Amino acid sequence: HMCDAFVGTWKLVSSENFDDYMKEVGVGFATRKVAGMAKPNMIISVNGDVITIKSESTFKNTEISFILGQEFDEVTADDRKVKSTITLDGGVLVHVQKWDGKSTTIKRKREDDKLVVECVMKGVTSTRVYERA
Ligand SMILES: O=C1C=C(O)C[C@H](c2ccc(C(F)(F)F)cc2)C1
Repeated sequence: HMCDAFVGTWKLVSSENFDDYMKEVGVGFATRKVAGMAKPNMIISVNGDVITIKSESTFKNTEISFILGQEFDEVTADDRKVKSTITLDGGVLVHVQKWDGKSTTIKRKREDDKLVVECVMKGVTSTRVYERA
């Protein structure tokens, strides 16, 4: 029951500062423009200890499956090959991605009826708000 309140199908309803976050990460112009238009569906499910997070959009469909605390390989939507570890910290899913000596953290939290995603690269934060689909 670890992630019960995350499970479901969620739709993006607002984004702030995502272009600047992508620039800080190193995403190129064309990818930033097309990715920034997307209104993804995020689908979260749990089966035993395995959590799956799928993102479906016009830009790209992504899927990760993982066990908390156990590092895995991830190919991001912008085509980075990263090493990821996801943990639960006081009810917040904390996702760290490491590649080329760099790091970024994505936090996913339940707040009221929303799922709030905060993406941080050094000093730059982006907030992406989802509602139930
Ligand atoms: O779970 C998530 C929910 C979001 O709203 C966005 C996050 C994300 C960050 C970065 C990228 C990029 F392509 F920029 F790396 C793609 C997606 C992933």
